[PDB]
Amino acid sequence: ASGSKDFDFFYFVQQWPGSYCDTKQSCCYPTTGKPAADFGIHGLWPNNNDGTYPSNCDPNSPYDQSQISDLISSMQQNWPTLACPSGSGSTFWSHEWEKHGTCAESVLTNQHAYFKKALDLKNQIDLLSILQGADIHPDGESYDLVNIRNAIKSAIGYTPWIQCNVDQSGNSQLYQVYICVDGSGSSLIECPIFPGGKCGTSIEFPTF
Repeated sequence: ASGSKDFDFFYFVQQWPGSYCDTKQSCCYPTTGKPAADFGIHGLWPNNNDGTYPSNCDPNSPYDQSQISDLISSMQQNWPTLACPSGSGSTFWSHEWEKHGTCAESVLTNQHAYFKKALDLKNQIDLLSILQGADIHPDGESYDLVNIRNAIKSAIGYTPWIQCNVDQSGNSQLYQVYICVDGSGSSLIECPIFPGGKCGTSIEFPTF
C-alpha cells in the first residue's frame, strides 16, 4: 500500500463448521443452537501486497454491539462461533473488529459498515450451492483439490484460495475458502498474493 492508502485489499474468508468440529479439540455450539450446515464467515481481513497485514489498528474504538443491533440476527445465522466456551458470538465478533475491522476504518468508516460489508459478501458468494452444483457435497468423500478450485473459479470468475487443516485421524480436509476483494471493498479481484499452507491433492469434506 503506498502513500496514504492504508492497505491493498481484503481477504474474505469462510469456514466449514464440520472441519472445525472433527479435530483433536472440542468445538462448542453457540447459545442459539447448532448452526445450519453451511459455510460461515470467519472474517474480512485487510491485507497488503507483500504478504503482511495491518492488525489492532485502533484501540480507542472498541467493539460496540449497540452499533450493529440491526445486523445481529443475520450475524447469528451467518457468522457463528464454534469455539469453546459456548457463547452468543460477541466474543468472536469483538475480536474480529478489534484485530482486523479497526484496520479498515479508512474504507469502511464505522463498525456497522464493516459488519454489513461482510454479510453482503456472504450473500453473493454461496459456496455450498456452488460446490453442490459441481456434485461436491459434505458427505465425507475425498475430492480432488483442483475440482473444488475450478468449481468456485468457474462460478465466481476469480480463483479462490483453499486452506486445509487436519481432522482427528490426521486426514487433510477442506477448512476455509478465501476470496479477495479490492482495497475499496467494492469488487472481487484476483488475489495479489496468497497465504501460505498445504492441502495436498485429495481432501475430505466432512459431514456436519
